[PDB]
Amino acid sequence: PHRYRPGTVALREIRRYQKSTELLIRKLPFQRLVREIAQDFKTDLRFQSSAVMALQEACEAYLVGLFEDTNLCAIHAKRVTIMPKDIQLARRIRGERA
Amino acid sequence: HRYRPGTVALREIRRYQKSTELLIRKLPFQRLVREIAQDFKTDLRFQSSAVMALQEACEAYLVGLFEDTNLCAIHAKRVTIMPKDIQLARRIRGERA
Amino acid sequence: RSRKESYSIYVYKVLKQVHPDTGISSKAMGIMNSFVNDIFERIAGEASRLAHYNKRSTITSREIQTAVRLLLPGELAKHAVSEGTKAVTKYTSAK
Amino acid sequence: RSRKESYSIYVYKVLKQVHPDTGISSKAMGIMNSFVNDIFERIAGEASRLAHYNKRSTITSREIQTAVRLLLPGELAKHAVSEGTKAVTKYTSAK
Amino acid sequence: KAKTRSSRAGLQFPVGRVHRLLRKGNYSERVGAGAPVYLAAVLEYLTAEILELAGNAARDNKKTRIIPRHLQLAIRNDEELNKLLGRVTIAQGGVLPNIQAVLLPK
Amino acid sequence: KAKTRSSRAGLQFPVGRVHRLLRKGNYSERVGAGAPVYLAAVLEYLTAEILELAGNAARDNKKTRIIPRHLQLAIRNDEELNKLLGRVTIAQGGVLPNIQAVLLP
Amino acid sequence: DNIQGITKPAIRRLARRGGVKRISGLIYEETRGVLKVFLENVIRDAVTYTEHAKRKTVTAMDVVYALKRQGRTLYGFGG
Amino acid sequence: RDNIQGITKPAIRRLARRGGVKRISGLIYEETRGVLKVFLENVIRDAVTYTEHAKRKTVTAMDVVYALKRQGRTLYGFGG
DNA sequence: CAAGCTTGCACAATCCCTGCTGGACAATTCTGAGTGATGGCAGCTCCCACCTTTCCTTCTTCCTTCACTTAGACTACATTTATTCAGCATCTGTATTGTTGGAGTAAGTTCCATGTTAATACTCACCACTG
DNA sequence: CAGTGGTGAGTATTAACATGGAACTTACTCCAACAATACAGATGCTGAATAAATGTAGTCTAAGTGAAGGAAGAAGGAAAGGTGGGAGCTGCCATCACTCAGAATTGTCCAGCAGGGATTGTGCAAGCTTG
Repeated sequence: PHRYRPGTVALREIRRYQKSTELLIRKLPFQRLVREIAQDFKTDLRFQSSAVMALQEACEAYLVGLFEDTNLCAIHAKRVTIMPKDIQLARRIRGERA
Repeated sequence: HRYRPGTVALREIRRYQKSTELLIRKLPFQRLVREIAQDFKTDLRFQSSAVMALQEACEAYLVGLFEDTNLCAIHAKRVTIMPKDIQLARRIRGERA
Repeated sequence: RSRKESYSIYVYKVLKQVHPDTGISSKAMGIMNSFVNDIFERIAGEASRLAHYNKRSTITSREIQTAVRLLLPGELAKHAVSEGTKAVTKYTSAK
Repeated sequence: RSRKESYSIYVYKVLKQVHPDTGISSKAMGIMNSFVNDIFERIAGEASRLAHYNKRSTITSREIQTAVRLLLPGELAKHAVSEGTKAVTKYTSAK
Repeated sequence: KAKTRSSRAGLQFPVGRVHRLLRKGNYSERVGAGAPVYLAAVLEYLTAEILELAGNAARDNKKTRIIPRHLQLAIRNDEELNKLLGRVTIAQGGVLPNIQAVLLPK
Repeated sequence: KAKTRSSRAGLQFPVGRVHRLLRKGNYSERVGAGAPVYLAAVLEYLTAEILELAGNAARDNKKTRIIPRHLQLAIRNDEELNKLLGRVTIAQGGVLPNIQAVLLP
Repeated sequence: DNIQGITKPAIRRLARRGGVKRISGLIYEETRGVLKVFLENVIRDAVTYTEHAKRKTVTAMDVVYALKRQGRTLYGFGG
Repeated sequence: RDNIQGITKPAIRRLARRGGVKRISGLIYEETRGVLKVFLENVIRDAVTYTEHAKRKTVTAMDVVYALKRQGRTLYGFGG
């Protein structure tokens, strides 16, 4: 039948998700993660729905920007794949450590 | 005799990381500062403390920038730092605005 | 049962002034409120620091002008300064 | 002539309380004046914004406490909160 | 017999509300009379500029309602406005269409 | 009769000066009574920690006097003062002596 | 953990939005760690603001203030 | 006019050594001079703005410190 | 150059959602004493730009010599594309505590102005850490 | 072998403390509307596990080239001075612009009602891609 060459649907997804605006992590697992992280600070802590949505928007935008910097790091090393060391380099040059 | 290429480089690295004085010469930097300033507003006067402060700022900025450039170069599996590494450090760092 | 502050009415008026046929979402009007509030706070805080630096006790339009020159980029700063100066001139010559 | 203002005597005092055999330069003294001024400004601005959020009108010790928690990292925040609580308790108990 | 200061300056932003916000928000213990006029003019100018760019980016995509995506587009595509809002995350706006030419097929 | 608020608080920083600065720094209308005490205690703790670390560094250099370089070593060699002061540049303080592994021969 | 609720396809779609064309298999754990650290910081500061509010429901204002404190100003959630 | 060349190649090498840089290309020096010039442009522009506000002709160290705190690179030891 | 899987492009019909009016009321605006912050002027120090002079610490070429970047070869890992099947997100729905606002009272608390000392900044003189 | 730069008395300044008298911020209930957990069920996108192929990353080897390192000749910068001198910093003197303080009045903002924009699906156009 039909088998697209490796990479072309990657470009298709790139174009789609750079054309879209909606969030890219399912709402409920992120809500669970937020509440789990909050429980380490104070108990019986209730969240506004807008609070969880703001946290999700923030985390998504942060991860997107970090991925763009990681991709520039990977292109620098003449690769096309992103690697954990690329993330580490980006987060060191940005400062997001210590 | 002749030192191998790399021993003098590391000796310089250790020495200049040990010391704390201003690696640029005072007067040429001051002339540069003054020409930039006059390109902003004409016939400004400065303060010796102000030009010294500008030199401290600029050298700290450039030392940090070269540290980031070295990180980029080592990432690209090199030891030679090239302008593309400075450009990558600046772009990731956030100076492309 | 309380009232709430917003810039929505005036943003809408300016939008009708610059694009009389296009409306605006509610999410976008919230965004415009946040943007106006942020820029207001940036400019006011910078002017306050300017006032403390010179040991003055007043934000005049001059501290606002210097804060705009400090905070906005080149052409944006020039146009904003001209807009503000013309607005103040129109304000003064009308009693 | 005029008088200038700094924390030189007090930095000197604390240094003597932690290193009786150690003296301090003058350039380092200016550095520590700048550091103290910067930290004071950070905590004061954070407490101002904290009160302005909660529609209060007073910087109490609680605003400074929350600002010290916000600005400083973990162990520094813990020990700074302990020091502040100790000092305010002694001050109240001596009033 | 009361002409509002917004009209007296020919502005659409509230000069009086801005003056009150300046007085409450304790920036200095005394606030000049040209400060609110100037600040309202500046805020209304910047609002108008972003709204013009967003209206252009909405008419571009065959729409009559500006949404957060259009504000993201109008900001990230302008050099000055993207420099003013470099560290500003806009909700439900996405990113600019951008693919590195290295990753494309030859 | 008169006793300073610093001695009463058991402090070394001036509670009165800090109270004046808060009252004139334009942070709100009213400033509570325990606020300057709390703030001066925090400032004295922070300066005490930096002084401790810098004095240890100066002794490690066999120098009786603290210079900017010692402050730089005290800051950048700690894990939390480095975070609190990561965007701060110390004048004439130099940089920590570090060389990357690969650049070593 | 619930940190695994950020699935592989979610991180892959996020990488897609950022222009990434090919993703190693060890990206996912590292990205989960980065995301958890960022969330830790932001929720720590948000809960701090909530506690100073004498409250126990974390409003969107507390989140926006924590993010602005972190230098990551957010628009569209009031104020 | 054109005093930027006074930032000689040995100066850039010394800065690089303090930054832990082992080998340096010859194309660095131009990029480094451009980077330094733009950084100085920003800082001196803000410092001169501060000086103009105070209706002065001298650019003291206070203006430099304030303008460096604006850019996000606060400096300790010249007051402020 | 034919055949595929993906996307853009055009209609039908909703749904909800941004317009749109309209009473209520807080917040602006007008006006007038009251007043203190801020221009405006003189005068003074003082540090800032300009100039002269050796004395060398740096800079600049220049060769040359080697280590390091880069280009091509080439394998296997390793990511990718599609598939199929549970399975967990989702979307209303509904009750339920609980928690946040909003009023009304009441008093600690802070401001405020005054009088007075005691802490500081600064000024002369003086030796000990630092080259 | 050295000395410029951290430190003792005295002293004028001033601002912090003491102390007593008013507004006023908030704390402290008390109550009463949203509204965020909490199940809970139908449904249905979607992710997770897997096989196949293929196409990148990593390792290698070899030219080549370009950067460092040392050698000598200039060479500007700096370090010490003097010295004019324009500007910042003070203090006095108005004086006018900002602040309360109290009535009118109206701009705006929740709360209810409606036309229309995106929207969601249903089907052509087409269209790049893979062979």
